[PDB]
Amino acid sequence: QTIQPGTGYNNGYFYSYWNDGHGGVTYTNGPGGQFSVNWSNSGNFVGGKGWQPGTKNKVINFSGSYNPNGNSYLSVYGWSRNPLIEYYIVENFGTYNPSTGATKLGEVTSDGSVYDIYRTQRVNQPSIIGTATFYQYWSVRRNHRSSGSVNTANHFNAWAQQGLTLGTMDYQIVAVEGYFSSGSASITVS
Ligand SMILES: O[C@@H]1[C@@H](O)[C@H](O[C@@H]2CO[C@@H](O[C@@H]3CO[C@H](O)[C@H](O)[C@H]3O)[C@H](O)[C@H]2O)OC[C@H]1O
Ligand SMILES: *[C@@H]1OC[C@@H](O[C@@H]2OC[C@@H](O)[C@H](O)[C@H]2O)[C@H](O)[C@H]1O
Ligand SMILES: [Ca+2]
Repeated sequence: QTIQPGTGYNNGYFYSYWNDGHGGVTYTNGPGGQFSVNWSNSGNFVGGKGWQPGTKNKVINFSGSYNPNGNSYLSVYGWSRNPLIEYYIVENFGTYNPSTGATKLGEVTSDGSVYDIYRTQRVNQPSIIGTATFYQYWSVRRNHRSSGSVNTANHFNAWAQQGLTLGTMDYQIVAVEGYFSSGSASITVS
């Protein structure tokens, strides 16, 4: 159903839905691993389904409709603790590449595309443990897509090689993120 920001479990999948309070976002849980987000003139939000906690060898499948209009990402998305890390395996984005301004650290080939690897830092921002400073890890797919399979081990292993180490996993979902934009998406995870 349509729900307010929060986390929990639906139809055997963890979900997380977060927004910055701006308005203009509608998050809905569907049957099985499905969720939908429709947004119009939003702020920043992140929502999706998967697992709590994630693992470092999960093979994650996603399929659906992803129709951003503006700044938005479609990613395997999750956190670790000790160290506190927000990570992204970006499968699609709209008008803005999240690595713009970031230093490239390497590459990994996985699931039919090369990905570029970057580290960034968030300073005094919201997080799974409240206001914090923390690194983010990125794999950015060169050839976008809105359905597919992601072997997360390929990414985590490549990151690790580059000195990008993950701590104990927290949640791990397929998430739609928007950043002051509009769009519609409906994704089924497995
Ligand atoms: O991890 C997420 C970050 O990627 C996100 O950073 C914002 C991404 O959008 C940038 O704005 C773009 C600048 O370029 C053009 O002008 C675009 O139209 C803008 O959208 C912001 O500058 C970054 O802060 O922050 C949220 C975090 O979850
Ligand atoms: C964005 O950062 C905030 C994360 O959600 C918070 O998690 C910690 C809870 O105490 C807080 O109430 C939540 O808002 C969200 O998972 C990330 O996507
Ligand atoms: Ca795209």
